[PDB]
Amino acid sequence: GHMIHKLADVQSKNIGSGTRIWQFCVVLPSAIIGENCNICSHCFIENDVKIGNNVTIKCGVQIWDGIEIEDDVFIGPNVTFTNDKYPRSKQYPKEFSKTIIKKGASIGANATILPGITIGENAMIGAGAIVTKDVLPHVTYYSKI
Amino acid sequence: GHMIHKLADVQSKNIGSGTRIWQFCVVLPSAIIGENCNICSHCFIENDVKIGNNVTIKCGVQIWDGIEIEDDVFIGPNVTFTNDKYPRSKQYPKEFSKTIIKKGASIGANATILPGITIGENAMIGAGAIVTKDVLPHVTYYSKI
Amino acid sequence: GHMIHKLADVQSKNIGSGTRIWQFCVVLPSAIIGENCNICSHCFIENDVKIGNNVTIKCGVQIWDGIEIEDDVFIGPNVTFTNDKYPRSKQYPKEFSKTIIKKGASIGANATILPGITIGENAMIGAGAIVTKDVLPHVTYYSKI
Ligand SMILES: CC(C)(COP(=O)(O)OP(=O)(O)OC[C@H]1O[C@@H](n2cnc3c(N)ncnc32)[C@H](O)[C@@H]1OP(=O)(O)O)[C@@H](O)C(=O)NCCC(=O)NCCSO
Ligand SMILES: CC(C)(COP(=O)(O)OP(=O)(O)OC[C@H]1O[C@@H](n2cnc3c(N)ncnc32)[C@H](O)[C@@H]1OP(=O)(O)O)[C@@H](O)C(=O)NCCC(=O)NCCSO
Ligand SMILES: CC(C)(COP(=O)(O)OP(=O)(O)OC[C@H]1O[C@@H](n2cnc3c(N)ncnc32)[C@H](O)[C@@H]1OP(=O)(O)O)[C@@H](O)C(=O)NCCC(=O)NCCSO
Ligand SMILES: Cc1cn([C@H]2C[C@H](O)[C@@H](COP(=O)(O)OP(=O)(O)O[C@H]3O[C@H](C)[C@H](O)[C@H](N)[C@H]3O)O2)c(=O)[nH]c1=O
Ligand SMILES: Cc1cn([C@H]2C[C@H](O)[C@@H](COP(=O)(O)OP(=O)(O)O[C@H]3O[C@H](C)[C@H](O)[C@H](N)[C@H]3O)O2)c(=O)[nH]c1=O
Ligand SMILES: Cc1cn([C@H]2C[C@H](O)[C@@H](COP(=O)(O)OP(=O)(O)O[C@H]3O[C@H](C)[C@H](O)[C@H](N)[C@H]3O)O2)c(=O)[nH]c1=O
Ligand code: NA
Repeated sequence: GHMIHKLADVQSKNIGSGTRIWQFCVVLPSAIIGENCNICSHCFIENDVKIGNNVTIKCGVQIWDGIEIEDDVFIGPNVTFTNDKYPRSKQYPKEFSKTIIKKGASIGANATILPGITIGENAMIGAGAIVTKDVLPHVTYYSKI
Repeated sequence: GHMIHKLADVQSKNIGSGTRIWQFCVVLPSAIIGENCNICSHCFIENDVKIGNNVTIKCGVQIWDGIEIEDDVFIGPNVTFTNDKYPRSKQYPKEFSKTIIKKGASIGANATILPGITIGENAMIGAGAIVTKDVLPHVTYYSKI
Repeated sequence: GHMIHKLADVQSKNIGSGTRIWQFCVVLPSAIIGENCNICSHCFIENDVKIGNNVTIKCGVQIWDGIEIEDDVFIGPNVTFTNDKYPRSKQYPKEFSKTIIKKGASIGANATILPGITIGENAMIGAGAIVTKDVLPHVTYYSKI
């Protein structure tokens, strides 16, 4: 079985064994979430979303349509994803940009990921980074101060 | 009519037709929100706040006292506004700084807007930018890495 | 007495007189919170956490295990703390890194604080800063654009 907090709104049935979804989360019906994930408080997870096994999503994260998270990924608190490069209110793209966070990668707290980004297997993104280009597998990337 | 989610705390009656306010939002009594807005999950909207028509506010945004959003604005997820330049706990300003986001402007995800800022009509703020100065109409501004 | 909003999940009994905890907050049982604090909507406060008196925590803040906030601190909205320098999903540190925010300090909106950080008494952190090193008492630090 899986644990959905009474104070979460989880509409998806596609949730693996051992997954925990905490207070004040929203998960829309088509989201797929694997086994032994931890979806911490105050997250939003849209429809066209795939999340693998053993994924940690810390508080305050939104996973939009077009985002895939592979197995063993860590997403730090308040990490921000995007799916529209030139957003204008009520101008809906024909297709959302796809982001994929590959197996074992980690995204530091409060990082911002631009649309269409690939972060490679076991990469490490520094806290507060802005990721405007793909990050190669096993690379440590941060936005220098 | 307008749609207020049962899991939102909306205290304002000043909400235009076609507006949607989603889960875990707080809207205080004096907030004014126009028609056909989308206030996504996990937002906070204070009292001395004016929001126009056709405004998109993505998840995780707080709109403080002193902030005005004009029509057709897009506010990306986790965009942060401010109204106190030198904040000290329990030292309440006599007047909050005013921010105005002008018609059709778009603010990228996880941008930070300092107090007293004007963002001009149809401007585009890059994801993760820090906006310390006014942005002219139709200008694309981002914080270079 | 103290004020816990009906839409908060506060599990701690260790809350001082005059403290307000607002909608959609989570506070875990061992958290200690002093007198006359304001914990604004959408915050998360873990177990191994000490918060002093007269502390303002604006919306969207998570205070992790290992974080201490002293008296009279201001924490701006969406300020992000961290306690694990090299996070990997399901790889739990033997010890979390400790952060201490010293008396009267202020952290600007949407700042990111790396693990193990001391911010000195009455320091001022700019909105959107990334704090990778200790900040001396009374110093104004921001990440230049
Ligand atoms: C990026 C990193 C992994 C790198 O650590 P590291 O490789 O040991 O780098 P380092 O040796 O500490 O620092 C090297 C330099 O980069 C800077 N730096 C490190 N992290 C940075 C960041 N996130 N942004 C900007 N600069 C950074 C340091 O200030 C240092 O600068 P100087 O050489 O000028 O002193 C780490 O700092 C980090 O950001 N970790 C993520 C923490 C996090 O978000 N955890 C998840 C939340 S808690 O579970
Ligand atoms: C700012 C921008 C509109 C600009 O796109 P653009 O004008 O096509 O710029 P670009 O040609 O992609 O990039 C030009 C340079 O600026 C950099 N850049 C682009 N966006 C940046 C940002 N947000 N912060 C820092 N640098 C940025 C690129 O890395 C590139 O650098 P090099 O020239 O060194 O390669 C876009 O990158 C962006 O930030 N969009 C907002 C996305 C968003 O937040 N959407 C809302 C959430 S989803 O609805
Ligand atoms: C850091 C500061 C306290 C400094 O204000 P200040 O010392 O008067 O600096 P300033 O004179 O305005 O600006 C000096 C320079 O630093 C830059 N700057 C100021 N704040 C900055 C920030 N947060 N990040 C990057 N640059 C910043 C300015 O752009 C200016 O650059 P130029 O000299 O190139 O013009 C203020 O800008 C700030 O960040 N305040 C926090 C606001 C906040 O988060 N409030 C809490 C939420 S509302 O309660
Ligand atoms: C009890 C409870 C937990 N949670 C979430 C947030 C807690 O931080 C988290 C605890 O679960 P866990 O021990 O499996 O922690 P993880 O979420 O796996 O994160 C910890 O371990 C990582 C390796 C990193 O070091 C990270 N910084 C840590 O927080 O679960 C809620 O959101 N609400 C709750 O009520
Ligand atoms: C069903 C539901 C929706 N919502 C919010 C968040 C969803 O992303 C949003 C969907 O409404 P919508 O289709 O009108 O989307 P918008 O909010 O208008 O944003 C989309 O379109 C923009 C032009 C940009 O491309 C943006 N990146 C997109 O997300 O509504 C909730 O918060 N909770 C919910 O339960
Ligand atoms: C009524 C209500 C208030 N609150 C929180 C958020 C409101 O901003 C806050 C109001 O309490 P307060 O007047 O004691 O304000 P503070 O939280 O102390 O912050 C204000 O004063 C500071 C010195 C800075 O200038 C800051 N920018 C201001 O917002 O309480 C909720 O989260 N939900 C609510 O329903
Ligand atoms: Na943020």
